[PDB]
Amino acid sequence: DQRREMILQAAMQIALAEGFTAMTVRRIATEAQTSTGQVHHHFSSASHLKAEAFLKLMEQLDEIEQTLQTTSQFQRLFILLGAENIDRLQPYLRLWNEAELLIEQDIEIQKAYNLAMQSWHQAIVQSIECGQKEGEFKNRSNSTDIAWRLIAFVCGLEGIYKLGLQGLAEEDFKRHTEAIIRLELL
Amino acid sequence: DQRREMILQAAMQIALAEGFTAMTVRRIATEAQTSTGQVHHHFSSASHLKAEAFLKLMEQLDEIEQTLQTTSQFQRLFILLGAENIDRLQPYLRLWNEAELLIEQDIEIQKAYNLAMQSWHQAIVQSIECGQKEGEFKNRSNSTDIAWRLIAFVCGLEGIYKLGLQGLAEEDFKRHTEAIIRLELL
Repeated sequence: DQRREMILQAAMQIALAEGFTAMTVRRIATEAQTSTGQVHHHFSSASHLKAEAFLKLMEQLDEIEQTLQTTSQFQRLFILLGAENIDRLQPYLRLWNEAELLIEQDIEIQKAYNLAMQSWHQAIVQSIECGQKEGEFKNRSNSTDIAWRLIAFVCGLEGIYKLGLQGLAEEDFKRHTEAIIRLELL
Repeated sequence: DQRREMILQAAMQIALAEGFTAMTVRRIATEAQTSTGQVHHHFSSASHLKAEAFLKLMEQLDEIEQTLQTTSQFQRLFILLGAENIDRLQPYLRLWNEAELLIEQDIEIQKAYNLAMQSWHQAIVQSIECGQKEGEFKNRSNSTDIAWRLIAFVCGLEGIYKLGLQGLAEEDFKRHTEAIIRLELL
């Protein structure tokens, strides 16, 4: 019960600091000070454990993001869309990018990555609908459409940065994200 | 001279129909009815040949796209951004997506893919600047910024479709692309 949770917490620590490849059952058992037998008893597979820890860390990232103070949903959206660059979150963002590569070769991470994407979309929907209900955002298009378009934009922009194109500055990410938020909602 | 061009044309045929893995020097020599020795004489490496053929096919896609009749840059942008779904272009688009995966393991395709991305960006810039000069598009932001944002959007939207998320319809691609074009330029 709580002992299962402490195994999960050990796995999350390794995930943040060292990534998925380091999260062997042997490693996690040593870090949790338990037996590999009890790790296997509590988790259906090593990949199940990796996916469970990943989802837990993403909810933790959600919690952390919710402690930064905001007075507008405009500010909230910048944080949710990753345009704020909080050094506290960089290991969580490194893990997210790591998980993105594993969805093609790990069935449990594939499902967990999509669950986190759906949660991200819902957090952005809630922010848009709160901003609209509070009179700050306009009602041009429906909130589900805008949320997917915002996610598509920031994911696509990061993808273009990964290419190493000439004459394209990663530093412009915030400026571009602000422009799209403004066009869609202000 | 022309014989080098005929080898290139044979490589392009295989590329369109069967992809990069089929483009061995042996295969291309057979299809061009030449010797492997003359293929190696004209091209520094098999990967050089693959990249050269890929770039040639992308210019061919540009040419094909320019034969569809338009009366507005709004229409032109939909074609350039892939929102029109022309069945003639589906093998070219399959090759583009194929090349995207090879940039991490083939040095020549890596460079050629970025060259094609820069050409795509310039084609979109030219379309925006023509539409602005013709009075059809507004001048909210500069054309280089808008072009990168448009490319980021459509690449990001296709990336999200690849995930197989629930409650997200690939059929909405045109509708979303139109909305972003309208917000940025109309």
